[PDB]
Amino acid sequence: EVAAMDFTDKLIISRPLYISDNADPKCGYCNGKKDSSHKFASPGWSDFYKGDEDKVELQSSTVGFNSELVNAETYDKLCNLGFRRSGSFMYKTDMLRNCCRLYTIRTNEKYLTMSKELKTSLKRFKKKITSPEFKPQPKYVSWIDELCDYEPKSTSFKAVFEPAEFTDEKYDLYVRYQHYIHSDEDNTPSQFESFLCDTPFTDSEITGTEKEWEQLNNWHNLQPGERVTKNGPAHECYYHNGKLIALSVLDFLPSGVSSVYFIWDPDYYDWSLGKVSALRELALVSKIGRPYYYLGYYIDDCPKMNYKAKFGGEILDVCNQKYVPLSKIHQIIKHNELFVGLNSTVASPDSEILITSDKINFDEPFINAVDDIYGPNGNASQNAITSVAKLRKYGINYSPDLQRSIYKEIPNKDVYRIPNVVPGLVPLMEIVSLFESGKMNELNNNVVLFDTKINALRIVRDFISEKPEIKTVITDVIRLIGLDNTKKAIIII
Ligand SMILES: [Zn+2]
Repeated sequence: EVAAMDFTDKLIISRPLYISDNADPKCGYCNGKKDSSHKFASPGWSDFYKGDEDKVELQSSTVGFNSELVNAETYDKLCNLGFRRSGSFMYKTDMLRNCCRLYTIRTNEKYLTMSKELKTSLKRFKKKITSPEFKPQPKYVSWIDELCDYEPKSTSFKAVFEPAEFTDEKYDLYVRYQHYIHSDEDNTPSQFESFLCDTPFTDSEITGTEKEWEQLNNWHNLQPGERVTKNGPAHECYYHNGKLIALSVLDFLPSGVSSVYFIWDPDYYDWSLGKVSALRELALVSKIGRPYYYLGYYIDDCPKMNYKAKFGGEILDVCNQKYVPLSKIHQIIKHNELFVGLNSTVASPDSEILITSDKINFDEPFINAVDDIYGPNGNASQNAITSVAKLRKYGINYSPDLQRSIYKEIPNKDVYRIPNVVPGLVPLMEIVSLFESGKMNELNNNVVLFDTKINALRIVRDFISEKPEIKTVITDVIRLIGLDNTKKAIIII
């Protein structure tokens, strides 16, 4: 006998897509409009195009895959690889080629600086919901403890955690909010359902139990060292005298909480709910004893996204697979640069950084090595073209990227084709090593396919003998999520 397939431990995904189009209009953050000093990924590319910035057509570019099943531990890993979910679609930008530089940001109460601005938003909230008879304690150790004292005592305000389920009330509020912010989307009931209610998580992570939701809704009273069992998606409903005035869509992960989406009643602009809800969610992360609050993507030059910097924290270096505090690099990403860290005591990189050895230490001095690796005279492309040829010998249908520039120039597409060189994907030279060391044989008896032809699941038994189209899809999944995660995948082909 062999153990039944355990779908509490599987990631079911479609084959990867690489979607690239003109940033005007595809990019909702910049609309393809950038100052020429923000237009490129590095000073080396800025200088390569100095004087002809107007002959590049910026592109908006995403790579990812649809998910039919993911558990919270696996989604946590994907967040910490630089992915985000949009409904059930797991994606990231191509940070080398995209118009805007999107960084994965995370923070917590240790990073947070309670500025006058943030303090004012909490003070207003307290005044909106708190009776004049409330008597505060003479001292609160943290602003979190102050909030956890008065908020549950309000007779007019109540926030409720519940499963992420459609209601007419929620949808009507979303329509009004999306119109107030000038969403250029349909915003039909089905779209709201797929975006913010239906998810690829396990049923236990979606539905939970009555005890789990009651425990979560008691969070204001959690004591030090106490924890909650909840993982997976949730809605937090904000009620003022029985009326829904805001809805927070959140994912509970082993390492903390991710903010999916926040909507509020435009008539409540004077409650500062955008800032208040972020502070409440930071307080929640602290009270449930988890380390990080994830606000999604940070774009230093987009006002709709750089508000996240006010809560502090650290930014993911996808090339090193480590976080660096925002305060240490903010000055060198202010012109939409891509950052690739390298300790100053380390020789100039001869290649893309190996996602295998001696990790970067951001507590030691470091520099941005982006142009050594990915600049117009960097080494990444030379190494990738040589790897493509070796990989073709294993039946991997990759083609070499031979163009001089990573940018689209005025002259004066296969959605299954990923570029040879993408920051944060496994470099092709490392993919070669996996084949040459036999580490790719770890896929045998582990990775599973859903063959749409025969309409059945099939465990892969001899990877190298699979058809090239199949081997190529699997290898692209490895580039995106790594070998260990792919070994727990069911890939739909
Ligand atoms: Zn953009």
